[PDB]
Amino acid sequence: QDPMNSVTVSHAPYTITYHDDWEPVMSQLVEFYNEVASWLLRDETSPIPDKFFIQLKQPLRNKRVCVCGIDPYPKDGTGVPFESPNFTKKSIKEIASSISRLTGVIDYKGYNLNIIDGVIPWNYYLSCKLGETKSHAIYWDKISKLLLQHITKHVSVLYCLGKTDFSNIRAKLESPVTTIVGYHPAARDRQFEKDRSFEIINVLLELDNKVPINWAQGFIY
Amino acid sequence: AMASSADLTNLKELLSLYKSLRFSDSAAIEKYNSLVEWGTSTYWKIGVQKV
Repeated sequence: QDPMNSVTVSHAPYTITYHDDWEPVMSQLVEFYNEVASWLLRDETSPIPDKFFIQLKQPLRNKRVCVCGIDPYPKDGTGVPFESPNFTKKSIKEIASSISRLTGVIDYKGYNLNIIDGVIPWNYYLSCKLGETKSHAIYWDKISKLLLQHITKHVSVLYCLGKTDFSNIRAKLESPVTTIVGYHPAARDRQFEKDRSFEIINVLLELDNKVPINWAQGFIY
Repeated sequence: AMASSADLTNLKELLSLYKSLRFSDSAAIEKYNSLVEWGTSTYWKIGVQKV
């Protein structure tokens, strides 16, 4: 609440609350958001505008890994990337099976990337029009680069899900950061199932004298 | 590839050579340095350097 701050924008959600670690980008974020939001708002969105920026309440200085998807779930986005509170979305179930297979945890009720120490789950674009992936790419473009570049000043490893969606990601970033692009959980031929990204991230962390991610912390029981 | 079992094998081998760092032949050191090169190119930046 003291480690939390807020700024005012000219369109819904009108107030953006943010953890101190985001302070250096907030002025620019306001300016960018003010120029596109009314276009954005003509559409019903996932998530709703009052949840667009709730992930800016997360600290960054304790973060070693960013796990990044291109945009929110087409429906039911909560403002927390990958979050599915009742564990219904295919992608979060698939990620969980990967972690189950890796860790040997077999009985679970949920999985959330946001309760894992050291992980910041992220959506590159912060909204889409309901039902339509990537439909707000054009609006989020400058903001998306701003915010991901900020994140990557802090994390050791960026893991992007979607070969096609992130084939050009290095171009959007300024300073190099360890970047793994794997399959999206919905990829053809069970390819995400074969992907060893979570294990790769941990080896890369070790190579960087960082503590590996305890992926089993994401399980909800 | 970036995210395959084959990539993980290479990174685990790199990590193992890094932890020893006590090369007693030309093969080990050139294997280390060439893995660093591959990892840097594949992942853009990694936390270990050539030696």
